[PDB]
Amino acid sequence: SIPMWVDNVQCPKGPDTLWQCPSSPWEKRLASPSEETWITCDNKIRLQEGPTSCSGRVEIWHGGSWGTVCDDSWDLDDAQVVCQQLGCGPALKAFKEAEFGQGTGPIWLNEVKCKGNESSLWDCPARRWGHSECGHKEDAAVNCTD
Amino acid sequence: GSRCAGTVEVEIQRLLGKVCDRGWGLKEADVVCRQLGCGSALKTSYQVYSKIQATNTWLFLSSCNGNETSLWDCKNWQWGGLTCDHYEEAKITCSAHREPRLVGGDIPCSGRVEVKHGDTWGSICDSDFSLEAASVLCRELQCGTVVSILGGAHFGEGNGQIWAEEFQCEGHESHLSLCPVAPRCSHSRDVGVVCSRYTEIRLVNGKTPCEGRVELKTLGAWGSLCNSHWDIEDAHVLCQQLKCGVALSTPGQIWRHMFHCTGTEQHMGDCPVTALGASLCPSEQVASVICSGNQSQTLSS
Amino acid sequence: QLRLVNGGGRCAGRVEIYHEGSWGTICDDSWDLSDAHVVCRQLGCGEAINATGSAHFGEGTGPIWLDEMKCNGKESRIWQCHSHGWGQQNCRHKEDAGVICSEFMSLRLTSACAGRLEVFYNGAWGTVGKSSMSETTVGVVCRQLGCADKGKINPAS
Ligand SMILES: *[C@@H]1O[C@H](CO)[C@@H](O)[C@H](O)[C@H]1NC(C)=O
Ligand SMILES: *[C@@H]1O[C@H](CO)[C@@H](O)[C@H](O)[C@H]1NC(C)=O
Ligand SMILES: [Ca+2]
Ligand SMILES: [Ca+2]
Ligand SMILES: [Ca+2]
Ligand SMILES: [Ca+2]
Ligand SMILES: [Ca+2]
Repeated sequence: SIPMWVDNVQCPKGPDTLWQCPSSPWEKRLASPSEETWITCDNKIRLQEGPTSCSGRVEIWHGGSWGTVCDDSWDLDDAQVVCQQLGCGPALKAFKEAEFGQGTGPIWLNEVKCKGNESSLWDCPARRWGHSECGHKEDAAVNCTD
Repeated sequence: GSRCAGTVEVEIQRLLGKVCDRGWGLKEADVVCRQLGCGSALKTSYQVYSKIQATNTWLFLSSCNGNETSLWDCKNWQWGGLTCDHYEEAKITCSAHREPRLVGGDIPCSGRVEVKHGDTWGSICDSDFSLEAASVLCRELQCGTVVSILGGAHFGEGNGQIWAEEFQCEGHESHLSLCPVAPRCSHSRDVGVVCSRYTEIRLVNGKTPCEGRVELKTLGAWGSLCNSHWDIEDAHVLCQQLKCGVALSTPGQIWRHMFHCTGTEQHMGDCPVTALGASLCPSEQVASVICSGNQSQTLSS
Repeated sequence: QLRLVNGGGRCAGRVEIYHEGSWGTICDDSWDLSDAHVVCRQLGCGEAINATGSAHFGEGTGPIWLDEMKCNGKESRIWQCHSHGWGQQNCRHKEDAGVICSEFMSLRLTSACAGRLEVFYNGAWGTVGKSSMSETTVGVVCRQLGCADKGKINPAS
């Protein structure tokens, strides 16, 4: 087990780091798993409006907004990276032309030159998080193994 | 494309005309903006959206001090009688051309983006606002750097007219007016931004507005920050933020925020702050600051 | 233009369409025998026997600009179908489309390259007549199969 450091953490609106959230003082005490904190966050990469879990349009999170990746040079290598980051099987198809509907929010990624072996889509060399003229009709989509 | 930008046009007894830009410094542009009620002039140019008919006559300004309440009060201005041969019209773009604001946010420097198009405020669709546009927005409102852009009407939906303009900000612009914008949504997709100056720190219980006990507001409650880690560098930044110059000495509930200012920060939002796990603090041992009160006074290394 | 590459003949291999100064292959998506009848009749190879795909005839290097083929079969041009667009790749060379036509012709010897002469036409294998079989024809067969320059006629075994 691991001793508990801090408790009663109350993050206000505006800080993006836990260090700026006021709370009870640091104390070294033994804590049972009942009062320990377990958090299951949703990864930045996700697919929406798909028949299965690992199918649908590709959406990423950056700067507090759920953006969408444009289908510029969106080949199977990019889909291989996306499916691997999602944690399911290898990609089956890399759809284009907003196959699974129009995405919401802005567009962060376009012309992603993934090599098919990147651990995450953020390691792919491309113009990232803005400076994109793509519309929502050009939203990329991914179809992975069930 | 707005009432505070474009080529200036002068009408005297119902006559079309403009102003020749001879000696058209920023002072005369500021005077024009002041008489027009559009803030302060920024750039002697504009993004062309409409066309103004050419006119034979011109308005010539010899010299204006800059503090004049109107162009007509400037000394020795000549209307007609000369020709704008080698010069052009006095193009201008005042600030309120794109005057933004943040509303619907509990903390100071966050809220739904609402850019005013001269007179009418309006929301912006989340797809027509990038990181560079948000960064300029936080900079213009002296709110530091941008933390996040929250789409889908995070701060609620603002009634009004949604602008279809898309800001092509480079990122280094000092105002949204200077940004090139490309005109061409729904209120459920209103864009909101969160800047980095969320501190909301003030001085309370002082004989002078530039003096008193340090109080800070987080979690929606004003509290009395104490001097466990309130060094003189922290006090220097607080006085600088409050436009009180520099600090001199440091004599609800108690917030335990630890401010790690280096002294050169212009606001508390820029200062690295650590509040997690901070130890308790004696009630009688609280933070306070006496500022110099001279805005001209500045710190030194 | 139009051509077939790496199929062992003129009427088999990956379908290649030439435009904009380059040769490209089809995505194979919805690549039915009806879509193969038009490509085979364009070359004059008659009807189509197989409509292969998934790089059955190899990995085709070159941009892909033809996907989602819905040819009805009656038409006589590959580009006249319901093409998704001139450049809508959205696919990979590992899913390259290839066809086999009726007039695709192949040869082999069955019994390495000593045995009965078999010719593959119209999707079926069959022997070749021994009448008027000169030494030049046997030499052409052996050179074609790539295992000799000449040959000899043998009785049936
Ligand atoms: C993903 O691909 C498989 C086979 O390639 C297909 O059966 C399935 O329908 C696809 N998923 C879609 C189109 O959502
Ligand atoms: C082609 O189709 C025929 C039946 O029409 C079949 O017997 C043959 O195995 C097929 N060949 C290939 C390579 O698909
Ligand atoms: Ca790619
Ligand atoms: Ca300090
Ligand atoms: Ca396919
Ligand atoms: Ca396809
Ligand atoms: Ca078909």
